[PDB]
Amino acid sequence: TSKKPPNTAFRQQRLKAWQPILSPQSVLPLLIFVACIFTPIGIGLIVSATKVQDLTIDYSHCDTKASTTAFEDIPKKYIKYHFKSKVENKPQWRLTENENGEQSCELQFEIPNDIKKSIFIYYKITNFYQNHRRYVQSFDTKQILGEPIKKDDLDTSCSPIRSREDKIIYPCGLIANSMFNDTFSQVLSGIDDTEDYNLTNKHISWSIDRHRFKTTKYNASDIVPPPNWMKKYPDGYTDENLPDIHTWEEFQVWMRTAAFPKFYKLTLKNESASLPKGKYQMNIELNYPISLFGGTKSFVLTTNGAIGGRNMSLGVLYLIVAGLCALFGIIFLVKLIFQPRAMGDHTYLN
Amino acid sequence: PRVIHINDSLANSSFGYSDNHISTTKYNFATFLPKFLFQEFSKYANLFFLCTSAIQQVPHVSPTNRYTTIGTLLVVLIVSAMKECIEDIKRANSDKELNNSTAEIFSEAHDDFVEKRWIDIRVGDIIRVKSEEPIPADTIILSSSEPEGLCYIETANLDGETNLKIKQSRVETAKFIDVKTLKNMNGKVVSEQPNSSLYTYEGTMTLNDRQIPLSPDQMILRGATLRNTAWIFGLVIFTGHETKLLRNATATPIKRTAVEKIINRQIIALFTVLIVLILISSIGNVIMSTADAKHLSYLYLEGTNKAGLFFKDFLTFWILFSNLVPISLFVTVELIKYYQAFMIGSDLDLYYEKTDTPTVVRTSSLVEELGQIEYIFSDKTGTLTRNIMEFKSCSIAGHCYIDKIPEDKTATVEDGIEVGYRKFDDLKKKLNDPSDEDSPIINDFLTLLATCHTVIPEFQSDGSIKYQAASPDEGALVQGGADLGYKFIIRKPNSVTVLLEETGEEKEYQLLNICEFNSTRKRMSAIFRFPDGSIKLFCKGADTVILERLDDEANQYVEATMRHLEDYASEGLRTLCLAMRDISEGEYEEWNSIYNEAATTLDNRAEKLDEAANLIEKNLILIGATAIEDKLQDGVPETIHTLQEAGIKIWVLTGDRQETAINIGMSCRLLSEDMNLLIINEETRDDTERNLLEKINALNEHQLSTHDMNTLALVIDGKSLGFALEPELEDYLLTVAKLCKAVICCRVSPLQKALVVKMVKRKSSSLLLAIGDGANDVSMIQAAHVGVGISGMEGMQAARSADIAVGQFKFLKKLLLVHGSWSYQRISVAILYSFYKNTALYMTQFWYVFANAFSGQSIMESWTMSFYNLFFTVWPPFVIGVFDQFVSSRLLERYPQLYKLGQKGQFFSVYIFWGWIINGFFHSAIVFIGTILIYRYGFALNMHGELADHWSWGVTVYTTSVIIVLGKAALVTNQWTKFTLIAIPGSLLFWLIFFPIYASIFPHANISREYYGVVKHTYGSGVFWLTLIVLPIFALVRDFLWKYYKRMYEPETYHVIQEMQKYN
Ligand SMILES: CCCCC/C=C/C/C=C\C/C=C\C/C=C\CCCC(=O)O[C@H](COC(=O)CCCCCCCCCCCCCCCCC)COP(=O)(O)O[C@@H]1[C@H](O)[C@@H](O)[C@H](OP(=O)(O)O)[C@@H](O)[C@H]1O
Ligand SMILES: CCCCCCCCCCCCCCCCCC(=O)OC[C@@H](COP(=O)(O)OC[C@@H](N)C(=O)O)OC(=O)CCCCCCCCCCCCCCC
Ligand SMILES: *[C@@H]1O[C@H](CO)[C@@H](O[C@@H]2O[C@H](CO)[C@@H](O[C@@H]3O[C@H](CO)[C@@H](O)[C@H](O)[C@@H]3O)[C@H](O)[C@H]2NC(C)=O)[C@H](O)[C@H]1NC(C)=O
Ligand SMILES: *[C@@H]1O[C@H](CO)[C@@H](O[C@@H]2O[C@H](CO)[C@@H](O)[C@H](O)[C@H]2NC(C)=O)[C@H](O)[C@H]1NC(C)=O
Ligand SMILES: *[C@@H]1O[C@H](CO)[C@@H](O)[C@H](O)[C@H]1NC(C)=O
Ligand code: ALF
Ligand SMILES: [Mg+2]
Repeated sequence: TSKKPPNTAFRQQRLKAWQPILSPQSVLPLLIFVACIFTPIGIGLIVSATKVQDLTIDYSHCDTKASTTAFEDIPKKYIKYHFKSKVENKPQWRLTENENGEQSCELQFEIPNDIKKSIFIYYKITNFYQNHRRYVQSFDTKQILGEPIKKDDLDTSCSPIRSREDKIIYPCGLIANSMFNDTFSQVLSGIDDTEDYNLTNKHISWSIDRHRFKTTKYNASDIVPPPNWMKKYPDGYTDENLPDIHTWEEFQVWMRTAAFPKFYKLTLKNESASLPKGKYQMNIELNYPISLFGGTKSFVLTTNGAIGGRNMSLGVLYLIVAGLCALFGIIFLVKLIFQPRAMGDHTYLN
Repeated sequence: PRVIHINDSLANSSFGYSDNHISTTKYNFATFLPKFLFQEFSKYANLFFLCTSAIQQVPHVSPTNRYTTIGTLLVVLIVSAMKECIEDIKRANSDKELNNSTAEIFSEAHDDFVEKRWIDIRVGDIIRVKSEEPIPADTIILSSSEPEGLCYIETANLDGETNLKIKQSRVETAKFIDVKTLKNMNGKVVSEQPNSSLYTYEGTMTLNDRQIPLSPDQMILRGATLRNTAWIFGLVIFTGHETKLLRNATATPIKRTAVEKIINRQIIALFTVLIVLILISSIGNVIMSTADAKHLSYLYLEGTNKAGLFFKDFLTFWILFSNLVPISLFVTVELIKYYQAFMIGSDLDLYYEKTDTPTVVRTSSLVEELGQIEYIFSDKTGTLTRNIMEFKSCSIAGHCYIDKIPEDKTATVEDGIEVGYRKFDDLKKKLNDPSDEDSPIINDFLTLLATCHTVIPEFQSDGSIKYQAASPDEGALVQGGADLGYKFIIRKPNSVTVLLEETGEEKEYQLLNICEFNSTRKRMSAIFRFPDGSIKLFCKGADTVILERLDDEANQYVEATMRHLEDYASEGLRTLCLAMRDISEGEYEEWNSIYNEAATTLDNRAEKLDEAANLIEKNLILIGATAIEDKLQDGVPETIHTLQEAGIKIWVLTGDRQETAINIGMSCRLLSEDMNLLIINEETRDDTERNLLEKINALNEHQLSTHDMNTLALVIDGKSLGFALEPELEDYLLTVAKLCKAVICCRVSPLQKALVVKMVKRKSSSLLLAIGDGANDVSMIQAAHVGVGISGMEGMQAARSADIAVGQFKFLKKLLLVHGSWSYQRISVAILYSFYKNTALYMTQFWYVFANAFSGQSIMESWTMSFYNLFFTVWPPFVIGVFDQFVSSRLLERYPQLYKLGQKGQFFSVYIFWGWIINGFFHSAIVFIGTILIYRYGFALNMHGELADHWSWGVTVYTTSVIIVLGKAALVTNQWTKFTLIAIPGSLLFWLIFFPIYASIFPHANISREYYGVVKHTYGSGVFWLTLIVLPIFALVRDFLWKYYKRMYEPETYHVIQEMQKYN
């Protein structure tokens, strides 16, 4: 017995096993348990999503539709809101224009109840492909850290926006070249005995972006702004116009690309107190044109919930699963009771 | 007509004959790659991987690494190449070992026989073959050490049996004994062209001025082996690849299984689907880039050329979507098949502890066929029958004696004529005392046993004498007389010496004349002279010839012997009747002159001698009858019965004659007495055609009842099968063979054993298995879909040339019922699942091309997409295709009909494949839609207003897809051992512990710099956990409910068997 195979449970394929069987003695109780545990979760999630009160104003087309003189009411196809009470006066808007030609949109809305919760101010963009293949990778990760990268050592992913007139462009790529540059006034001006609501701009992007985004080490005589930053920095950078992208948190927020053509970007927030009921006003500088991409930029004022925002999809999916399980459990139970199988243990065709 | 000169080799070599060069190697160092790469890239997965790796090398199209696919391709190609090189080296070693044989050629220089090698033996070299050395080439014998050119040759290679074949030289050329006279003879031999028919030969040999004919009585083939002869002189006619042995052999073809032929068409379909997806995406991309030229100005689109962008997005989408045909599947299938072969060759119930030779699977890539076999072609001796014939019973003086008496009829009832069984001890007790009347008949019987034969004994160094008999029945009769006490010893010419162990005295008998055995006579007569000076005639033969020639007034035991031949024939044993007679001197002096009258007529010798002998067999006295059994292996009838219950047709191709094949078929319960045997023994083409027409016309006219169909068998002769395989008479033989229950083919050359298999596999679409032993059926093993060789025995040519090697026949049951079916149920699933878990992920990459303007952006990091098929989805396929048993072994052995579940292909086909693919598409779409609905505007986190992004969502998609495929794997398994418990939940825990570690270290090392804050924005949020809990259940509820319904209200056969196993 030299070449005799071993006599072990593994080698002989007789391991200790456990064969499960799908029996109505254990499948129907499983469906009952699923339908009993998924309906409370779905109800809780839908309640938590409904408990979120917010407001949204599509301030696009404020150039032509809004009135220059006095306030006119915004059309209904641009306003959305969800509060615990009714709104007596609908939001309105006005178009202010300075002497040099720069315009601004002044929105005037009303909060009917005290929102004893943290307030957040986002801007919403649509039909903007932040996830295009030619657009996600187009940025140099070394200049973000501040390293004075030479011209030849510059990444090729910025190929169209990579150096101009024999000068290096400091913010590489197309992600920084096309940046949303509409400025929200960092205060909600209260109108008629309404106190001002002071927002803030610090601590907005991820806690890791305030660690990788560091002040550049370049010198201004080497770098030149992108083609779409020339209006803010005419005739190139200087020793004072050079920005430090360590505290420029709007740049950090914009660089973190989104996954869908319709996305939010945090711009302002307040978490110290609530805003009581009353009429408020927000001024928005109109710099970024929507004819560049063909979408709709909007101002959004929200709060925070257990799942973030007002979204019913999670509770709806929980309820769909619970309902399907309960329905098929009832169907199988009645088919079992009114029509017994009676298959037989020794009933076979071999 | 091949003309050959006998002496001058340099004169006959001008025609350009062979040079005894044999070649069993396919590849050489000058054309190894141009053929290996051609046979490797003749598949479809190899071409697909080659195209993918060639396209992936350009820079601006690859989202993943460029060296992984081509690296694994080169690795597997190197493995296959080195395996092929090892096999070719194994073949070349045997070829060189056979080529380095020391021959003896008659050189004219030395004018004597020198010791050269088998190579350079040209046509015409008068060679000398010594005692037991094999024959170098096709040689016509000229002389031998025997007095009249006689010689014995074993033909275990060109046939299957070890019985000595008689050859003899012509009377005009059997006088050249010394070598110094060989230089005197001359002439020329006109022979036939090189053919493959073994038992036929024709030609002429012209010496000085007189010519002599030739016949297979003089032709010696290359596969023979001289025995019981000191030396023979042979003139070579055929050599090398022109001999009738190695001209019929064929090369080794490439064997493909049915699963491979289904996988090829599945790959074609998947390639068409891939082309459809690529075309759709590229058309969408170009249409969008042409239409929205104004709204896409923030991307700085070039727009210089349309083709310059189209023929690039084509490649990008190819590389993005080519994961539908992965290579991890094509390496895991090979690993699973190798591990399955290892598991098959590791079972105790397939281990033969007599020769200590367990079974070994020498080709794993065919184990999947072990579950879908429909025919079985088998050779008789060695596989079914052990080459051991045994004298079992004798019946003398109206009694009957065996050694091992069974207890069913040990009590001899003495119902008038004595019927029953008595011991050999009581035979020796009625032999010992002289007072009994039958003792002169008993010893005359035992001398007819120990003297009438033609066995050549030989001694060994141990002293145990081995008998070399030209027929195994005469050898079993000699051994039956030998273990009874009458040992047969040294045989000189014209006398026989017998050693008697009863008394201790050594007798001797003067052999006067023997008449040879004939199938027309079925007799054998031998007149002898005794130490008494008396002349006695001994005669053995069948009862149907000698029972006409008795004196019923003289003998008194005919009624006992005919009933003993009737209960002997009721067990299928071969029987012979023994007769004797004292003769006088005057009739012997006349019959000697009648025998020399038959010696005078050389014009007629087949007809004259035997009927000149029949002058003296006008009257005989019957002694009794004998019974020789041909014992089979253990478990042969049970395995035949089980394999016929499981729905497998069993044929028997053998090189023996017809009667012994029919007897073996009757003994192993493969045939029966009620089975109408359609025997076709015609000798010409038109006669075989007429016979086949008569058979088919008599069969199709009557109604084919189930009893008539079951009780019908076919028996073909080799000379008739040589015509029944022509393109014309092929369909007739095929349609008359499929109606029968068992087919037997007799006198079949090694080439026809493969021609029959080729015909059956061409004229049908069924899988074939051929089990055999020895070398003659090697060509058979090469032709069948699966080959099995009997190992543990001497001359294991089949065990080396076959795909599987077994100890004996009785294992072929468990190799096919359990290990055969299991395999087919395992690997099949292990393939389908491998086409599922892959698609169910990468199809997300398709549903995303509508959300990014048909760009081609992926939603996961390249390294994670690579680790998907390496660390988290590799163990379920192995634990499904190795350690999964859908039904127990004892229930597979008890219900053979379950084998048919794999015989018709009810586990792997195009329909179930498309079902799995569509289920993968459905799961992918569900995951994508649910994830994009939960993460609407990225506002899904409750951490101070911070939002998610691209990678924090791709991670959730990846985790959900992994959990879903693991749940599907858990639903597919039947039994949950330990490897299944740590292979499906184990991968989930592995990923859930590996992601936080990989995303909190490798970003610091500039390896996948996207996961810098994903751990906190995923593992630190509740929406991630809630999605992980609610989406896989939503995706698997349909499969759970359909499984419950299918197993409850519409079960299959194996479902019922599993329900039996679970409770009982
Ligand atoms: C809304 C949520 C819905 C949840 C509930 C829905 C229920 C109905 C779903 C679909 C309706 C359509 C058909 C339903 C009606 C019948 C289902 C036929 C089921 C069927 O035999 O074939 C199956 C394919 O299964 C799908 O292909 C299943 C997929 C069905 C096709 C769906 C169409 C996909 C098209 C792409 C969608 C893209 C969406 C568009 C998104 C675009 C976004 C841009 C095959 O896999 P299977 O594992 O079950 O095979 C079984 C099973 O393994 C087991 O019972 C048996 O072995 P054992 O007993 O020994 O274990 C085995 O012999 C076999 O019977
Ligand atoms: C935590 C405790 C447990 C930890 C265990 C961790 C698991 C260890 C890991 C054990 C796994 C054992 C092999 C099981 C299959 C492995 C995956 C595979 O083989 O797939 C090839 C390719 C993936 O290709 P793809 O994703 O399917 O598609 C194409 C896609 N890349 C594209 O861009 O197109 O992989 C690679 O290239 C890198 C690895 C090369 C391995 C080469 C084979 C080894 C042979 C080995 C042969 C060995 C000898 C065999 C004979 C004895
Ligand atoms: C805020 O962002 C928008 C969006 O990029 C900026 O608008 C773009 O500003 C650049 C810079 O001047 C303009 O480029 C110029 O275009 C004219 C042709 O109209 C060309 O002759 C100049 O040489 C220069 O290339 C660009 O047209 C303009 N619009 C678009 C759709 O790109 C805007 O300047 C930014 N404002 C601030 C204050 O940052
Ligand atoms: C959030 O908003 C509240 C309400 O405006 C801020 O509280 C007031 O902040 C201003 C500015 O310093 C003070 O003059 C007021 O006295 C504060 N209110 C009270 C009742 O004392 C709060 O500072 C804001 N938190 C931020 C911006 O982080
Ligand atoms: C509060 O709001 C007023 C008016 O908008 C502003 O002048 C003041 O600076 C704000 N407080 C702080 C601390 O910024
Ligand atoms: F052993 Al055989 F024909 F009987 F090859
Ligand atoms: Mg054999």
